[PDB]
Amino acid sequence: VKFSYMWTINNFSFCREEMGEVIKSSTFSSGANDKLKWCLRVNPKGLDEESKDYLSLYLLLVSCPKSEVRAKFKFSILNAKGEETKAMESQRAYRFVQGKDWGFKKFIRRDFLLDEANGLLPDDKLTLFCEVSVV
Amino acid sequence: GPVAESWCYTQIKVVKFSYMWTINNFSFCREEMGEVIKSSTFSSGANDKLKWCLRVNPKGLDEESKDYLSLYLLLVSCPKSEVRAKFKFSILNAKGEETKAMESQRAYRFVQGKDWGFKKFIRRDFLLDEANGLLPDDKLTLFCEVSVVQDSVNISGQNT
Amino acid sequence: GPVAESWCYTQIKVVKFSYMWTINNFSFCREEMGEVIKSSTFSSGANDKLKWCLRVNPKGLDEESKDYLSLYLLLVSCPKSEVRAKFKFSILNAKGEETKAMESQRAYRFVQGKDWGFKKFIRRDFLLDEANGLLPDDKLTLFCEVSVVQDSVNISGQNT
Amino acid sequence: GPVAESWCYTQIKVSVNISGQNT
Amino acid sequence: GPVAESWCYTQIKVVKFSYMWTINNFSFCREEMGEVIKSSTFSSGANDKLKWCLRVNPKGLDEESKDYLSLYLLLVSCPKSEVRAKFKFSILNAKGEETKAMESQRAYRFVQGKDWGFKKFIRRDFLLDEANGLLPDDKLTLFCEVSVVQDSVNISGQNT
Amino acid sequence: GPVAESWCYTQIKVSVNISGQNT
Amino acid sequence: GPVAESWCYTQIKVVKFSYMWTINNFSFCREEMGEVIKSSTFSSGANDKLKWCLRVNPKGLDEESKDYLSLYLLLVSCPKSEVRAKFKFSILNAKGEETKAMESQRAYRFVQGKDWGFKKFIRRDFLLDEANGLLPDDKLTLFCEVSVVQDSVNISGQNT
Amino acid sequence: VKFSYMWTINNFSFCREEMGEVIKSSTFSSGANDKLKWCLRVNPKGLDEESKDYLSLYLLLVSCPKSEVRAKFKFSILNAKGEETKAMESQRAYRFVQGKDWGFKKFIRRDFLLDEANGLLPDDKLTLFCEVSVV
Repeated sequence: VKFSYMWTINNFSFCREEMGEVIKSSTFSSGANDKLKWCLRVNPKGLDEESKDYLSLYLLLVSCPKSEVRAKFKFSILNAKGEETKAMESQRAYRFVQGKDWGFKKFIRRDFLLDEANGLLPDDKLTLFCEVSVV
Repeated sequence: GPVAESWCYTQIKVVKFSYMWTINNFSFCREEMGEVIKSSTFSSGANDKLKWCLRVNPKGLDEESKDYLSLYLLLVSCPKSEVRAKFKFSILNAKGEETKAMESQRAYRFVQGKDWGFKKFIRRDFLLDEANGLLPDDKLTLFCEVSVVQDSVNISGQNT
Repeated sequence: GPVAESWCYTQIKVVKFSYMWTINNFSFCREEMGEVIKSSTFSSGANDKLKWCLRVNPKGLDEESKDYLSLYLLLVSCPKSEVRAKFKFSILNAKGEETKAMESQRAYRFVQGKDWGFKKFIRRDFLLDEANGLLPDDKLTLFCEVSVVQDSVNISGQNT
Repeated sequence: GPVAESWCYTQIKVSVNISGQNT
Repeated sequence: GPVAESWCYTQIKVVKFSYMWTINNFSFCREEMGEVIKSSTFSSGANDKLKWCLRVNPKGLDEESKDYLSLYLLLVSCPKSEVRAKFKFSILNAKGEETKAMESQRAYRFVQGKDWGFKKFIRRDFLLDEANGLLPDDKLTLFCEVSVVQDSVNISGQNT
Repeated sequence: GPVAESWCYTQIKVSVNISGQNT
Repeated sequence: GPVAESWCYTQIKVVKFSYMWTINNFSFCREEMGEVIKSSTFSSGANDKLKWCLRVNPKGLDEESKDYLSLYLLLVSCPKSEVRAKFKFSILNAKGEETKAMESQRAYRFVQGKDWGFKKFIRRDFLLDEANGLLPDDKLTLFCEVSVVQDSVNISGQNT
Repeated sequence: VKFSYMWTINNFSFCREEMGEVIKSSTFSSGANDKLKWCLRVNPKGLDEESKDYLSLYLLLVSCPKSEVRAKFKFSILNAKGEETKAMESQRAYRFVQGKDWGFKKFIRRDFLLDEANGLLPDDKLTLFCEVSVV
C-alpha cells in the first residue's frame, strides 16, 4: 500500500499570505482500495512561533472507511536536477483518524530553502514527494 | 524523483503591470509640501477592471521627510473586495537604466481609495544633484511594476 | 531600458516673458528716497492678457536700504484670480554680459496690483562706480525674465 | 549678451517711456 | 449637545454563535497525546452555511502542552473566501458558573478547514482535581462564543 | 448560568454525539 | 465714531458644514494598521457642489501613531480649483457634550482627493478605557465642523 | 480738502491668507473735486519679515489729475464702543504719485489686536477710520 505524491507549487516566492497559513492539496489515493483519501497540508510559513523559519509540512487523512489507519509517511523535496533531497521519514506507524494531520513542523529552514545556490527552489517552483505506507 | 501515482499542481496566479510615469520641467513643481501630482489611471488587458495610479509628492509628505521624495501607489477602482500586490518603484537615469529601485517585500492589501508607498524613497538633495543625473533635462521618470496575486488553483492530475 | 505596458506624461506649462529696460542719464535720479520709476507694461503673445511691469526705487524702499537700489516686479493686469511665477533680474554691463543676476527660488503667488521683488538688490556705491562698468553712458540696463507656471495636464498614453 | 522681447527706453529730460517692442 | 446638519451611521454587524458541549465520562479519555475529539457542527440562523466545530485535545498537542488541555475552534463550512471572527472559550463548574474563561483579543481570519485556538487552555491537574469542581460527575462542560464581523454599511441620515 | 443555542452531549461508553440543539 | 463721507463694507464670505458620525461596536474594527473606514459623503444645501467625507484609521497611520487615533478630512469632489477651509474635530462623551475638541488654526488648500487631518488626534488607550466614558456602548461619535472661506467682496457704499 | 473713510472688515479672524498679502479697499473721494481717488491697503499679517506680528496699513493714490500731490493721512481704529482709539498720524505731508502707497507698517501689534479684553475687534469686525487732508 505504497502511495506516492509529487505535488508542485509554482511562483512560490509569491506566497500570497502571512504567518500560519495553509496551502491545501488535492486528495490523492491509489487504485486500490481508493477508499483512503490523503492530502498534504503545507504551510509556506512557520506553523508556530516556537519553531518559526520552517516549512511545516503535514499529511492529513480526509476520508477513511475504518476507525483508524496505521501509516508511515515520508516527505522529501526535489531539487533542480530532480533527485530526492531532504528526505525526512516518520519512524513510527502513526495512527490516523478522520480529519487528522501528522507531519514534520521542523521540516526545513526557510532561509536554507531560499538560497539560490542550493537549487532547492528551481524557477520559483517547489516539488514535494510524499510516500505513504499503510499497514 | 521517482514516478508518482498521483500529482498536483497549485498555481497561485500572478499578473504584472508595468508603468512609466514622466514629469517634464520638474523643478517648476510650483507648490509647497503636501501637494500631490496624480498620475493617469493605468491597467492591463486582464482584468482591466483594476485601476491603479501613482501619487507623488515633490516635497516631503511628513515633517520627518521634508527633504524627501515620496512615491505612493493608489487603487482607485476595485471590482473585488481587496487586492494583494507587490509594487516596485525605480527612478530611471539619464542613460535609461533603473536606479534607486526600492520594493515592498510584503504583498500589501489594497481597497478602493487606499494607497501604499515609500515616504523615504530618495534623498531630495541626491535627486537635485546634477552629477548623478537622476533628473535629466528637468525630467523625472518613474518606472513602477505591480504584481497582483490571485487565488490558487489545483489541477489535480492523477497518473497511472 | 525597461519596457512599460502603460506610459504617462505630465507637462507643467511654463511661459517665459523677457524685458530689457534702460533708463538714460540715471545719475540724475531726479528724486530722493521713496521715488518709484515705473516701466511700460510688457507681455508676450500668449496669452497677451498677462501684463507685468517693473518698479525700481533708485534710492531705496526703506532706511535699511538707503545704499541699496531696490527693484520690484509688479503684475498690473491678470485675468485669473491667481498667477504663480518666478522672476530673475539682472543688469547688463558695458560689454553686455549679465552682472549681479539674482534669481527667485520660490514661485510666488501674484495678483492684481501685487509686487514681489528684491529690496536687497544692489549696492548703490557699487552701481555708481565707473570702474565697475554697471552704469555705461549713465544708462541703467535692467533685464528681467519671468516664468509663469500653469496647471499641468496628463497626456495619458498607453501602448500594447 | 541676452536678448529680450520687449524694450522700454525711459528717457529723463535734462521721464517718458518709448516702449519699443521687438516683434 | 451640538446640532449637526449632516449625520452618518456606520454599523458593523456582528453575528454571535454560542455552544455548550458536554463530554460525559471524561476521565476515560481512552487515548494518549494527539487525540482529537471533534464536536458536532453548530451554527446560528444567519444564512446557515457558517458551520463551526470544536476540537479538543484532552492531553495536548505537543511536549510544551503535556499537562495542558488544548481547545481549538474549527470552521468546517463557510460561504465566503474568508471569515473574520473572535472566539471565547470557558468552562462551567458544578454550580454552572463560568470558570477559566479566556478569549482571543484579535479577530482571526478563518478559512475552509482552519483551526484557531488556545494550546495552553487549562492546566490538566487543575481540571482533574475534584476540589476545584471543574469536572463534575466526570462531565466536562465547555462554553464557546464566536463573534463574526462582516463589512459595515453607512446609513447617512441627513438632518434639518 | 449562561445559556447556549446549540448543544452536543458526547457520551463515551464503558464516542457518539447526541447534538441536542435547542430548537 | 464720526460719520465718514465714504465707506466700504468688505465681506469675506464663509460657509459652515457640520457633521456627526456614529460608529457602532467600534471595538470590532476588525483590521490592523492602515485600515481606513470612510464616511458617507456630506455637504450643505448651498452650494451643495463641495463634497467632503471623514476618514479615520482606528489603529493609526504611521509608526509614530501606534497608540494614536487618527482622524482626517477629505474633499471627495469640488468644482473649483481650490478650497480653503478650517476644520475642527471633536469626540462626544456618554453624557453627550464635547470632549477633547481640537481644531486647526490654519486654513489648508483643498484639491480633488486631498486630505488634511490630525494623525495624533487622541491616545488609543485614552479612548479604550472605560473611566473617561469616551466610548459609550462601544459607540464612537465624531463631530466635525468645517468652515470654507470664500473670496472677499466690497459693497462700497458712499454717504453724504 | 479733508476726506474721510470708514472701511470695515467682517469675520476678520477668517483672514483667508498667510503673511504678505493685501486686502485692498474700494476707491473713495469727496464730492469736490471727485478726481483724486484714494484707497486703503491693509495687510492682516505683517507686510515684511521683521513686522510679522504686525498689522500694516497703507494709503494709495490710484487716480490723480496733477503730477504730484501733497497729503497728510491719519489712520485710526474704532473699538467696540466706537470711539477713536489707537489713532496715530503722519506728521510729515507725504508726497503721492500715480500708484504710490504711503503709511504705517508698524501700525498695531497683531497680538495686541487679538485680545478680546481690548475690544478692538468687536464681533470679528474691524473698523478703520482714515482721514486724509490735501494741502
